Amino acid sequence: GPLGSFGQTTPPLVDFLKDILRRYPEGGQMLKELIQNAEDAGATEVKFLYDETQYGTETLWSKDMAPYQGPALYVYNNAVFTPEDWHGIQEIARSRKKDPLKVGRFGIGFNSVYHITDVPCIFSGDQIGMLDPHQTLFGPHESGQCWNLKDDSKEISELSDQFAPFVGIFGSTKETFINGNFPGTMFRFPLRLQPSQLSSNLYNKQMVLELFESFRADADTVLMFLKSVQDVSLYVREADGTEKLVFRVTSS
Repeated sequence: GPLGSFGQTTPPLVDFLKDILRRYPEGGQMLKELIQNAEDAGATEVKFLYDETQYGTETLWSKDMAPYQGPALYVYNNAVFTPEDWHGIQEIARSRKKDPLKVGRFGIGFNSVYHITDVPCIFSGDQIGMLDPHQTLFGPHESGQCWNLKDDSKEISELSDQFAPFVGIFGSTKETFINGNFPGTMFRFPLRLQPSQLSSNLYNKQMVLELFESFRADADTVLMFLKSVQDVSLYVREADGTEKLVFRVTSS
């Protein structure tokens, strides 16, 4: 809820994601999964950035969006989502009859991001989507919501605070939204502030840095196993806007 996080029924989708979080219990595995996904997409670089920026809460989709306006782990890669990537990532789980839920078309690995966030966001090409497996934020039957930068330009304009986190990073600017296209893929994972039904993990700077540290430890081994991704970098943006490179690793 956080008031919904105890003494209620768990919806099936949340229960399925809880199963995945048990099977993939480490933070360090989430970073590898996102790198593998970039490899599959044929990206050549991946960047991770912990951003302490707190955004405004005045022009949001709803008042319930306020908890997702604060510090976030972002991920960048230089590939662009296909229509099949978008259809897949929105399929958090499959019910192929009315069976247990199964992994959807985008694979198991993305779901590790629920360790850190309840509302992962994706911005690639002409589209932004937010996923909501708890099904509270958009509709009782909706597990996500997308906006097209062309078709929904006016809505995106009205919701200035909602979309502010998607400009000013990885080369995104106001011109990106005028033009209608971000030539890459950006993920934003707002860090959880209070427990949800999905997890009680509340990450802070220290804990994210400890993740960055464990990646550093295995970085050369990770790159040995990739053929498309040849550069991985980690950054921090501090709350006053100061930006620092933490680590870079390259491969041949």
